[PDB]
Amino acid sequence: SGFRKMAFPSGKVEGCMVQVTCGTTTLNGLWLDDVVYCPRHVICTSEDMLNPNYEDLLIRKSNHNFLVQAGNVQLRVIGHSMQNCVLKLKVDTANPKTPKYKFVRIQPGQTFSVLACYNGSPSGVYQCAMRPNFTIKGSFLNGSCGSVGFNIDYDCVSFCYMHHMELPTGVHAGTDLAGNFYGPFVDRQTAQAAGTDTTITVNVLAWLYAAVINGDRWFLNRFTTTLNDFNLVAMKYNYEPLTQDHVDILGPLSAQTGIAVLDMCASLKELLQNGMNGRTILGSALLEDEFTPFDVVRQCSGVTFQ
Amino acid sequence: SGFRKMAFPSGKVEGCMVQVTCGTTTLNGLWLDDVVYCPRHVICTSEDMLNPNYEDLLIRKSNHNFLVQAGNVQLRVIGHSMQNCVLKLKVDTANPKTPKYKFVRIQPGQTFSVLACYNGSPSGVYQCAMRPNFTIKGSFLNGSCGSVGFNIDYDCVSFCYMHHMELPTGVHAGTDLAGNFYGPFVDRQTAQAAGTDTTITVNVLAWLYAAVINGDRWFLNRFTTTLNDFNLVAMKYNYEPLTQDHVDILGPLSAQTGIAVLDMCASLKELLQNGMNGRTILGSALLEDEFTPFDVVRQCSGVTFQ
Ligand SMILES: *[C@](O)(C(=O)NCC)[C@H](C[C@@H]1CCNC1=O)NC(=O)[C@@H]1[C@@H]2[C@H](CN1C(=O)[C@@H](NC(=O)NC(C)(C)C)C(C)(C)C)C2(C)C
Ligand SMILES: *[C@](O)(C(=O)NCC)[C@H](C[C@@H]1CCNC1=O)NC(=O)[C@@H]1[C@@H]2[C@H](CN1C(=O)[C@@H](NC(=O)NC(C)(C)C)C(C)(C)C)C2(C)C
Repeated sequence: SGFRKMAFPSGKVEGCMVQVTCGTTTLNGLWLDDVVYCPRHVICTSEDMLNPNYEDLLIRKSNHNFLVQAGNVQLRVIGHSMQNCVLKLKVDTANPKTPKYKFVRIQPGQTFSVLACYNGSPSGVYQCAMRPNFTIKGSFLNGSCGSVGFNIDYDCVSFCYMHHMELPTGVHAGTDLAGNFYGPFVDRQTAQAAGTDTTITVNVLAWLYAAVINGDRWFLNRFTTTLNDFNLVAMKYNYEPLTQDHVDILGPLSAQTGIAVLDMCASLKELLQNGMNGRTILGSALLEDEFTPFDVVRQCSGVTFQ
Repeated sequence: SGFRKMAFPSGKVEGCMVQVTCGTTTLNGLWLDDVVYCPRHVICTSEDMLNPNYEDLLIRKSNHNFLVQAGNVQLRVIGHSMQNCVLKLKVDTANPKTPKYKFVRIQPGQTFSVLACYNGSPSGVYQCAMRPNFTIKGSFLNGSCGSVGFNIDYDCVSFCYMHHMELPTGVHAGTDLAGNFYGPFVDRQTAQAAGTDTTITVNVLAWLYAAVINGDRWFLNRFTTTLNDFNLVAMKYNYEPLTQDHVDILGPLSAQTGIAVLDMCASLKELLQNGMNGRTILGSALLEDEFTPFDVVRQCSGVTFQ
């Protein structure tokens, strides 16, 4: 037993991290087969970032302008293209450590592991969720651009995030691995603000089920609620609406614990209305919303990866 | 910016995990050079665990009784010895993925990453602290024995923990990699209880400095305190005593933020006495004590590993 914010084992991704240097800009790239993926603002300078035209900027580049370090081994670029906000550098060497992989654009509420990197070297790994407002509450310092977020599914790495930028509120914005930003953000230094965030209701419910699986039951009650009446209370506390689809996803957890989903909604309702009154759940004095129903099942049942 | 429970990148350890099977018992082992380390209760049975005599038990074993799977490759055992509560299986093949490594017995309050494993396959990675009562609040299901905890220091993996058992309170106990239990625990099914835990005071202070580095300042005050007067309040809230040595360790963080250590102690005092009053620190509504001063500096300055 026990319940922890658990990241996926990061080794499959560690073997793909490289350093990309162009001009005065150094950041991380992702080396898969013979392509290195990295944020396109690596071709910017200290005065380009205000409103750059990356198409002009890139047409003025030569392959030899791109320094890619894979450890103590320099890779030479033999081609380059831009795809949305990512730059793709074709190198003459295929990464022998390339894992089985996919690129996936995730929905808000979904979680993933972030391998924070500086200068192509991994620094740490942690679990994130894509917030409803398409930011992530990460831990990123200058130099971390190009670090990626991912999930692992049996033997397959599903890359879903590459880091680009930090918003004035201390939260983070980035793209999928095809270079499309999550949310309304753009890779230019202009006024941008996250948008009001909300709590991921289906995830909170998943985590309450995790608590029950693990022996916290103090927050349960004998009441039930309708989805409609629950959502009326959720909206008041700035929770995302719970859909019948969410209810269906919570089926397995509801079945394993014997607590009907709408019964758990009644518990969340009372927790929202009364607070926790000095009690904790799974070591938290807040309602935790960065575990998906799948995360809970994986960790409470012990799924692995080869 | 941002502050997350960050684990070390796990790849160096992933390449060392193997499955050890003896009789009806399967668990994880750690393959370094030509030795596989694993908990000695792999030689027990369903009726041995009540009060086994591992010396008799092991003298009755043959090398061929030990099935070690390294992926889809069976390793044959050519020797075995017991060292305290770990079993050491000499195999005929040195692990080519053996990282640079050390075995270290850590002090309570120190943190480490746990690579949770089942059947030799990594499941996830998370950050733990060794509690003052020598338990860890982990996430461990049946089959996770032999999973290891570690730190990484530049290129070197310092192994500090191997998992053995779960206590009735849902917390976990294990050994160093030389097989010595942390705390008073023994690997036999007899009444054992953790002992009263306490909060790791120097770590809470580190985390308050992390909050200041990251822009939370609401909990600061103009007061100061003496170490003596602070410790009088700490003892009342079941906090570990703060030593002058702890104060010295907090020097770098105090210097970077400009907040004297004892000034931060005055802040913690008021937080203990008044609570947080519905406010959060670094996304927590509890005082967090599983970040060391070193953890804070590493994450707020961006140290990597090759
Ligand atoms: C990233 O480019 C990097 O690591 N590069 C190494 C040279 C860097 C990561 C940032 C730095 C601090 N925390 C992070 O996550 N990203 C950027 O520098 C990014 C690049 C410039 C400006 N960038 C920012 O993140 C800036 N933020 C904004 O300007 N945000 C708004 C106002 C536009 C919304 C800051 C101020 C943090 C440098 C571009 C967006 C192209
Ligand atoms: C571990 O042996 C394993 O994974 N083996 C695979 C077959 C297992 C891990 C445990 C299981 C649940 N959570 C965990 O961390 N450890 C043990 O089974 C361990 C072995 C037996 C009994 N063990 C326990 O952990 C038991 N706990 C106790 O008996 N604890 C007290 C009362 C002695 C303090 C439980 C009840 C959890 C099986 C021995 C200690 C040798």
